[PDB]
Amino acid sequence: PGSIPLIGERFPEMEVTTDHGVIKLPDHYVSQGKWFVLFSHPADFTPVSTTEFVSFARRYEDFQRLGVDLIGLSVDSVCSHIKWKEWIERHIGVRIPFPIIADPQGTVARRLGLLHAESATHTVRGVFIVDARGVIRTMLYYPMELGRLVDEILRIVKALKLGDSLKRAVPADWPNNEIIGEGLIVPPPTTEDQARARMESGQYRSLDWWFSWDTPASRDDVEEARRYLRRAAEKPAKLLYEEA
Amino acid sequence: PGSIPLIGERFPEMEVTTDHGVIKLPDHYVSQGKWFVLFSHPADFTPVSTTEFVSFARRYEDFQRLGVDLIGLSVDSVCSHIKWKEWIERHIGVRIPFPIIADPQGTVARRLGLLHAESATHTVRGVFIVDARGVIRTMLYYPMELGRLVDEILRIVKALKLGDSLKRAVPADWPNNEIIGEGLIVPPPTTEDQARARMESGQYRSLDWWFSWDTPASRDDVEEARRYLRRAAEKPAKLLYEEA
Amino acid sequence: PGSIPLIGERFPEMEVTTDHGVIKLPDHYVSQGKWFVLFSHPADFTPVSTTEFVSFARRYEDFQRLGVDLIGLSVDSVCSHIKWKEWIERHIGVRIPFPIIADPQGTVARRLGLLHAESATHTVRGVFIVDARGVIRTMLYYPMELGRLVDEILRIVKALKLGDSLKRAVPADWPNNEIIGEGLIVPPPTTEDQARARMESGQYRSLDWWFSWDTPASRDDVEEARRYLRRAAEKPAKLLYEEA
Amino acid sequence: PGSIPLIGERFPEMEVTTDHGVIKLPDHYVSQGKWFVLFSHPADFTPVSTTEFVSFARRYEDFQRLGVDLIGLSVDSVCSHIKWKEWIERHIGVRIPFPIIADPQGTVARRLGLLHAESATHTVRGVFIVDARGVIRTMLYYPMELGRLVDEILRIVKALKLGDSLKRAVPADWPNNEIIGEGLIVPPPTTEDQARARMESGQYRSLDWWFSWDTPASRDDVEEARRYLRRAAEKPAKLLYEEA
Amino acid sequence: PGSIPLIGERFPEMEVTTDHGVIKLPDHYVSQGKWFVLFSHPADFTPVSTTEFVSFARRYEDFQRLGVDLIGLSVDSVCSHIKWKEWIERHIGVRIPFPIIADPQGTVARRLGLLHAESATHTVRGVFIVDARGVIRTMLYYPMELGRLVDEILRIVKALKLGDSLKRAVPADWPNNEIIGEGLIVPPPTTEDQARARMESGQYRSLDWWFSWDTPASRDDVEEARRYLRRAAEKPAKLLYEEA
Amino acid sequence: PGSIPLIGERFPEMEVTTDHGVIKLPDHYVSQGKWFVLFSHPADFTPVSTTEFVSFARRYEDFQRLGVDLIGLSVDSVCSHIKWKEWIERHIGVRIPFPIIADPQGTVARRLGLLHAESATHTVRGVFIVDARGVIRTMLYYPMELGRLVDEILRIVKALKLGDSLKRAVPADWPNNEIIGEGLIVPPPTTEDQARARMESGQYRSLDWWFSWDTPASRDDVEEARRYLRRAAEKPAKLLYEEA
Amino acid sequence: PGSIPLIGERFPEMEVTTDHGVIKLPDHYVSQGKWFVLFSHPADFTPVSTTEFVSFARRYEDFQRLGVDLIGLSVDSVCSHIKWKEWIERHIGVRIPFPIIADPQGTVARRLGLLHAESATHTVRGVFIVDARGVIRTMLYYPMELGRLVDEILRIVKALKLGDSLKRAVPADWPNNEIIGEGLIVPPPTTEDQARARMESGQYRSLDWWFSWDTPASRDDVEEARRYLRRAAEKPAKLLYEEA
Ligand SMILES: CC(=O)c1ccc2ccccc2c1
Ligand SMILES: CC(=O)c1ccc2ccccc2c1
Ligand SMILES: CC(=O)c1ccc2ccccc2c1
Ligand SMILES: CC(=O)c1ccc2ccccc2c1
Ligand SMILES: CC(=O)c1ccc2ccccc2c1
Ligand SMILES: CC(=O)c1ccc2ccccc2c1
Ligand SMILES: CC(=O)c1ccc2ccccc2c1
Repeated sequence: PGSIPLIGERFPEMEVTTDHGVIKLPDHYVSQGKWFVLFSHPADFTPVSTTEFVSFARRYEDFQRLGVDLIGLSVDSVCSHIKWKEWIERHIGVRIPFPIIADPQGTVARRLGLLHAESATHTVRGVFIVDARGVIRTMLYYPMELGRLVDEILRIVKALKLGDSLKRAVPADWPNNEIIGEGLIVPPPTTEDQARARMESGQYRSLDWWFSWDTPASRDDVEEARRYLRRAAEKPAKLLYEEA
Repeated sequence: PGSIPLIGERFPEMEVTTDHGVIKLPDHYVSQGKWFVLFSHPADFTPVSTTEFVSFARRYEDFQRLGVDLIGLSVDSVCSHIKWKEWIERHIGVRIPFPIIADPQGTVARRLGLLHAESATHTVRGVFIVDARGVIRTMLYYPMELGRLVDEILRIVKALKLGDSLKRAVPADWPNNEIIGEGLIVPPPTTEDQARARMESGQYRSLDWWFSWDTPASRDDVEEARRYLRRAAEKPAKLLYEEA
Repeated sequence: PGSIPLIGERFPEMEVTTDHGVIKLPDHYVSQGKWFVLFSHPADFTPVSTTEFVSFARRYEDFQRLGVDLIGLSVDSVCSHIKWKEWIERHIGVRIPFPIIADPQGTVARRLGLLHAESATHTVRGVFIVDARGVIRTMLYYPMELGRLVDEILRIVKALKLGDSLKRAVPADWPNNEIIGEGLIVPPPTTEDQARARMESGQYRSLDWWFSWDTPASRDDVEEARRYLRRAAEKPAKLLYEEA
Repeated sequence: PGSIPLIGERFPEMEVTTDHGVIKLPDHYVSQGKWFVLFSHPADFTPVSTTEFVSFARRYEDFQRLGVDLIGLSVDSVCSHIKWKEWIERHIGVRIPFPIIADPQGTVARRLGLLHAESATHTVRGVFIVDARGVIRTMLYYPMELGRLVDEILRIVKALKLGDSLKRAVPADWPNNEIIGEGLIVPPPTTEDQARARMESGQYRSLDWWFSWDTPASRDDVEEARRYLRRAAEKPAKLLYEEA
Repeated sequence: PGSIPLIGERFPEMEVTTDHGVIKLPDHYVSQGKWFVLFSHPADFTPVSTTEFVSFARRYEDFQRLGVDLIGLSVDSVCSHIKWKEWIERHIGVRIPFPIIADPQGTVARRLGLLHAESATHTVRGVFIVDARGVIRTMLYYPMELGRLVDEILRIVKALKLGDSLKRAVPADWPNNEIIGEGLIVPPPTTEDQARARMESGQYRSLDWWFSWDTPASRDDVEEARRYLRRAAEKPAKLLYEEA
Repeated sequence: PGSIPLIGERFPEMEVTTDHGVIKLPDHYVSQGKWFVLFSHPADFTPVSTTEFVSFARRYEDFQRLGVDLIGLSVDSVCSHIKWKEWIERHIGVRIPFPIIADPQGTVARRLGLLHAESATHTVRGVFIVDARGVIRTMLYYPMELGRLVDEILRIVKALKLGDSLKRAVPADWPNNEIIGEGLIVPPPTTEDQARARMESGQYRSLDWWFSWDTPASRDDVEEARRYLRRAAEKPAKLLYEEA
Repeated sequence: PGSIPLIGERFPEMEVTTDHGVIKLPDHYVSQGKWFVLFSHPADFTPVSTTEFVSFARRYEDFQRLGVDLIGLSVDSVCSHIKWKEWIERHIGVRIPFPIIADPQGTVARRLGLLHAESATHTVRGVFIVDARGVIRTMLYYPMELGRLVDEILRIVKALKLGDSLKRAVPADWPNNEIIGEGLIVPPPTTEDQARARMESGQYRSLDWWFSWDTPASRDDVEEARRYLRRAAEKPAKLLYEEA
């Protein structure tokens, strides 16, 4: 069994050695007003890991649009990271522009609970989504044998940033929720007086005093988020292996 | 500042009280050859949680077709669970056919690391995907303010089952991987002799001795996986709040 | 076994979440010059608990006359508390006006020793009677299977406030004591000189130097206390189940 | 700062010295197939305590008829116990037929949590109701300044024996509950399947699937319990101090 | 076994509850320049203990002339103490004028090692002779079955007070020592130089350098002490049980 | 500070070295059906200690009549014991016939609590009265400055053996008790049934059910006990310092 | 085993009770510029111990001439010490002029490791040779059965004082060493340079760079030490038992 930092906590204060140099987490991103997604992979020159790095690199523009930086993590050293990045550029034609943490003694990995029973020595496929205040907002642990759906990582940061700016909770499968579609949920009342006040308001569509929603998201916000999902659902036009 | 069970561990032995009665995890499901998705929600009669239960309930037959059972969890008691289910059936027209664990002293929540800094008293939106051997395969921690993408939970269980069956690793964004499309990855060589023998046998398409793949997934398996992501990407024709 | 606060101790300082808001105990009631009865029930949408909530609600005016506020407690959450109150108002015609604490991790339950061996997860039927100084004056532990006699809780607070205001101890079964009727007892001498001064004085009816009494309670005080017990002994005029 | 034994626990094994001899609790009463009420008082030759011993002795036949015995407890020694009983018989005309525990080192007091903050040295007015299996069923803690309502101890024991024999829970204020009067509650369903089958049985009057009741108590058992509360409510015809 | 305070130690600082009120030991006596005898008995309304209280009461003036107060101790409460004193004055015609400590939790009993193996719950017949500086000078432990010789307690305090004021040690059986009669012992030399100087002074009757004595006690001092032993030896003219 | 063994406990098993040889306590005396008085003195060739050794020696026949052996104790060695015994025989004309324990490391002294605050290195004037079963019956602690009353030690053993043989308790100042003279007390009733049975038989003189006595002692028992006290009270015929 | 103070350590600070009064070691002797020989014996009025005391007493002037005081030690008390000195003066005709420590709880014994397996209760024949700075210079432990050679104790202090004043080491059997006779050894070089600088000087007789000596002791110094050994070797002309 293992130990983790938690949703709602500040990302633990640490210096990390990356292939772009030493950076301090979370302060390096906080000071820039930037969210970051820190993710891990078992080892360099591994095939599922390579496909994830290519997926992330291809979506890099979508992340920069949301004010989100990316940072990778494996127990491999900076030299392996750089040779691996060179290999991907040369054989796949995709430059990886974001840093990768070298975690040789698994100092960062043990702090983030990235070592699971599947490997004593290599991190699983962890994801920490950290907001511009350096707070952990979402944590995912995918295994060695299964690649992530990177479009879901985009949907999560887009939905979270929306939730924060409009003061709303996001329904299941947004923006295609099967009850309220692209509707966003008003935080429910926490007192009986508040409940009564809302159900006399008439200000929101309601199924009950605890279930109110409106549609305050721009058409652009809704279609941006839906575009992530359509990309994930779409059979690719040209497979990159053909031209490699 | 919390501790979780880990991918590759057995789901911890525990007797739990559900609105369907008392069961032993993971035995109850192992003895049936079933996988199970244990997920949690903060409290009954909450709006994001309600949208997630309807979402799971609409996908119930998809889960059942894969041999996956569902079981929810909150700190609310069985009588609340049943009253909440009655409300959903009555007001939304959707029956919740799967059990919900009652965890009032947070005994299960603490074992599974479901209590994060966002609330000392209520569980975040955890997901534990457990195979028919009772082994944790994947763990997701979504926060109070953000509903899950239930189609990604279907893609995860479908891809892991395919990977176990076909002895393959699954590329990022499968079945729409940008490098190899619906291709599955051969576990890479672990020795130099194996590396040489792989590259000499010419038995698979390859970018290097560590990156080989084939297309062994049935057309039905691929299309079922694409169907989950197409549903995720499409706005439903009619929203359930309209006939509510 | 387990642990409890004790008669004569200050109610433990604690912030609690109720369906009326967050309040500090006992400060919230001290600061209003009010006694409070804190009571617990196992779970929302339980029948004995429902009968007790209705009994307390019917007696709300009687507690208000004594400057006593009511606060309930169960491990269920506030949304369950509010839905349960709405069910009682709709189906029995009785509005519950007093707050209910939500104690999902049993934090308040353990502090007040409300978790007995009958249930690891749900509180028994505890009663804490607390005066306007925040001092615990009386504690009752009724089990899952037995509802409380709420008229005895009225008699307890009425007789305690009478004792406080007249400097008197209250005999068994007051105001219908089989020795002295509605009489109240003078605190006995604690020294041989006090015992002699008392037997020389002739100020009180006495059976001995340690058993003196008088009748300093108003007929209003006596008859109000007797009314509580006559209501407990009275077959009700119309059963609330009929009116539904 | 105190530690109590708990409802549902076996009364703790102990040898006690009484003014009737040495006995083992709860074995002495279990062996006779008896329930017992253990109750405490601060000291011999105290006036509220005397009024309570007289109340219990007056009700002794009522306890005996229920298969219930009484045992007292203070920190005073056996010779003081016998002198006090003699004083009560001589001066009030009432024989105390049941034993009193002598607990001079507070060993029994500390085991049962009978030392509260009102007195470091002297027991409050504790009540332990123990069944014929030796299991604690109810616990009451009255203070120094307030006598018990002994008719409520009779109602507690009668209602418990009825609930145990009829497999029913007992409503608030039974047998005068304002919702169902002298009706007794069917323990609610613990599963959705039990809840459907119960609603579909039409076997019982119901307000909901979790609130069902019938009237299986004999007229005699109901009238026995109403008798206790009528005695509590009525001013005695003559007071024992008058003929003293 | 068990522990005790020791000769030469200060009587331990403690607040005690007596039938005359609350007092601090040893300060209450120290502040008056009075010695005290603290003594204990197992329980009120015991026959040997009654004989000893009557013996002490008969000797009260004799103690008073030495500037020695008396204070008793049992584990019974002050109300038992006062009832017992009343019984002695009524039935034996003797008033007990000195306080008795009430020690119901054995707090004082455990501090002074008065709980011996004869009873786990009741003090043996302890005696603590404490001077006006609050220092324990002598300790006696009589058992349950054997009354004290109170005249020996007077001889101890008289002999100690003479030893103190005349700077002398007191021989065996003083004032009727078989070797030197009413003589008192010069404390022996502690050096060879002191030993030679004592023997070269011829100031004292001596049997050796270590055994010197004189007769510095007044005739009044010696006769007071002979009177205590005379009274112990002579049968009383009139037994008190005659006119019961 | 300070620990001791206790009345009612077996004298602690120990081998001691005496000026008569090595002996096991208490087995050496138990084996012969003898009681023993163990007493201590600070040091050999001390004046008060010398007077007490002569007092005990003069009373040796009186101890032997009762079946009681004497054994002394100090921290001085065997050779010093024998040289001190010789000095007493030579200078006072009195043989000391009983053994003295040598306790140079304070092994026996620490076990019996004979090291009080008056001296860290020398034993106070302890007295342990041990019966033929090896049970400690009475313990006295006299200080450095005050010699014992040896006649009181005879009266204690006599009165104890009499209590044991006649199944009686011994009143204060026996056999010159101011209430009942040479009467011995019947151990009081411990139950109400025994108290009633006693007060009915009229078998004894009674002041109450707890205070019964008779006069079962032989005139020899009474007069031998009084003779010890008359000896304590009598001015000696000729002082032993005279013939020296 | 056991535990000692060591050569080169300061003698442990302690206040000891002697037959000359209380003194502080080593301060009492350091403050006078005097060495001291502390020596132990098992018990007073033992024959080997007596012979050793007479041997020291005969050599008292030889010790004084060196500025060496003597002090004995047994577990016996000061009164025994003084009586034993009286016996020696009267029966042997020898005065013991030096103090003896009284150590009845073995406090000093345990500190100086004087309690060996030969006796748990009495010291062996310890010798502590302490210089005028309070430093332990030599330690001898003779057993119960073997008296010391007191002339070797004189030889040790004389040779140490010569070594100290002349900056020399003392050869085996000095002043009759078989290699260098009354020669004293120059402390050897501790470095290569010093070794060379020694052999380059003709300053001293040498067998090697590490074995240099001269004859710096005065004839009187040598003759003093020879006289101690000549006394050791010679049978005394008159044995003290004869004129005793
Ligand atoms: C090439 C490389 O990754 C690397 C990184 C850190 C090192 C630290 C110490 C020594 C060699 C290293 C090589
Ligand atoms: C109705 C309900 O949720 C429930 C669940 C568990 C319980 C355990 C003990 C007592 C009452 C309970 C009620
Ligand atoms: C609706 C409800 O009972 C409730 C109360 C408190 C909560 C705190 C955090 C998250 C959800 C909550 C739901
Ligand atoms: C009758 C009474 O109070 C009593 C009971 C037991 C005892 C045991 C030992 C000594 C005295 C006792 C007195
Ligand atoms: C008079 C008496 O024994 C007494 C002493 C202390 C008490 C403390 C609390 C309650 C009653 C008490 C009675
Ligand atoms: C003479 C004396 O007191 C004595 C007694 C016993 C001993 C045992 C061991 C060593 C010395 C002893 C001296
Ligand atoms: C006479 C003697 O050696 C001696 C030594 C020390 C003492 C300490 C306390 C009491 C008496 C003592 C006698």
